[PDB]
Amino acid sequence: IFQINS
Amino acid sequence: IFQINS
Amino acid sequence: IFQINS
Amino acid sequence: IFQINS
Amino acid sequence: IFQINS
Amino acid sequence: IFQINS
Amino acid sequence: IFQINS
Amino acid sequence: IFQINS
Amino acid sequence: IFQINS
Amino acid sequence: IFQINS
Repeated sequence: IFQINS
Repeated sequence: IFQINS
Repeated sequence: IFQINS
Repeated sequence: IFQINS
Repeated sequence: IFQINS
Repeated sequence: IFQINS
Repeated sequence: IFQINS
Repeated sequence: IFQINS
Repeated sequence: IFQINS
Repeated sequence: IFQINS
């Protein structure tokens, strides 16, 4: 599980 | 579990 | 579990 | 468990 | 458990 | 510039 | 400039 | 400049 | 400049 | 300048 908000 | 908000 | 807010 | 707010 | 607020 | 290796 | 190796 | 090796 | 090795 | 080795 790998999650990014940018 | 890897989570980033930027 | 690795979590960052930036 | 590794947590950072910056 | 490693926690930082900066 | 946004770069990811996974 | 945002860079991640995972 | 934001850089992470994981 | 924000740098992390983990 | 914010630097962490873990």
